[PDB]
Parts: sequence; C-alpha cells; structure tokens
Amino acid sequence: AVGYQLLLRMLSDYSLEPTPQVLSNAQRSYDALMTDTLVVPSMRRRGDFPVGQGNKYDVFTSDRYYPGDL
Amino acid sequence: MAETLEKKHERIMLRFDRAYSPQKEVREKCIEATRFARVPGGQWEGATAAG
Repeated sequence: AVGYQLLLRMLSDYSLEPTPQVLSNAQRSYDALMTDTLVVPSMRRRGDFPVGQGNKYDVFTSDRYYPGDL
Repeated sequence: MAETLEKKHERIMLRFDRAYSPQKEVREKCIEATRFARVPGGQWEGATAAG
C-alpha cells in the first residue's frame, strides 16, 4: 500500500502516465490498509434520557439518568 | 421406639425433606407471580443487570 501510494505520488518526477492496472492495484492495497484500520463509534445515550424502574436504581444503580459523557 | 430425642429428630428431618421435594414448582410459580405483581421492580427481574 505504501509503495503504490508513493509510486503514484512520484511518477510525475519522471513524467510517466500510470496505467489502469497499477491504478487498480493501488486502490486494492489502499482499501486493504483502510479496512484494516477502520473503527466505528457507538452513539451513546443523550444524558437526560431516563433509565427505567427495571434497573432498580438507588440499590443496584446510583443514578436515575444516563451520564452519557467522558 | 425412638427413646431418645436424637432419634426422633432425624425422622422429622426426613419427613420435612419428603414434603419439600415434590411441592417445589407450584410454590415457585406462586412466589414468582406475587413478586411480579407487587414488587415495584419485579417485572424485569431475571435480567436486572444487563448490557
């Protein structure tokens, strides 16, 4: 992946036009890199959203509302 | 003829075990229903801590 990106960024020094096969290989390598690196977040609760009576707060849980912060 | 109390007590213990063994799921369901209907947090019992 690094080599293909460097080749694409450097061919202009020697004034050469990349070929579709090289472009496709670079795209595949970059996609592999980036799907390895991918992380997705989770949308946490708002903070004023109430928690129900089923959780049995004040005994099992201290707060009656979601903190929803760092 | 169970002259001693140490001989009378284990008979009572076995009788209690015999009486307790069969009638365990009926009282199970009765206690579950009462707790479900009256405890303010009982409708979600069995999964109170989950996430």
